[PDB]
Amino acid sequence: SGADINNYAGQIKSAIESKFYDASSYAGKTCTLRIKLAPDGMLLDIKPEGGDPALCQAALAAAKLAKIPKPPSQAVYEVFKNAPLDFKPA
Amino acid sequence: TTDAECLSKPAFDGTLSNVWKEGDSRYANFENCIYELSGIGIGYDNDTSWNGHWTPVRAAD
Repeated sequence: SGADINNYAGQIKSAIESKFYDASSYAGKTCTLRIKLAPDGMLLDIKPEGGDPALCQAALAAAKLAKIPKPPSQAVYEVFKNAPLDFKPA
Repeated sequence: TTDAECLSKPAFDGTLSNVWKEGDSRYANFENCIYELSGIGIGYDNDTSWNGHWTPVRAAD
């Protein structure tokens, strides 16, 4: 389901976005993370895979706090089980 | 289809595929143009598909 995948991604992004503070304070910085998702949308684990130490810390906090909903289905879950996240504020 | 034409196209939120990485940044082909990812982006399909904010930066190639 292509739209389900996109809409769920947008909900992950939306969820993290709202726990992500002073975004433009990091304009120019980059951080990339990897998550491990539970089937109910809880974060099992998150590891920073490079970038600006300060942005990365904020990103880590955002994600840990984010309230990611349950995937629309197991199919969509599988797609994002190990999703990489990019934080590149503008 | 020129750089100037691409820049004039609207940014959007959504998924592009066959995304590639130059330096710290990610790019993808769309509408004969190249778009760049900003914001918080979510990856999948082995990091070749990315959801987020895409902005046209230049023409293909």
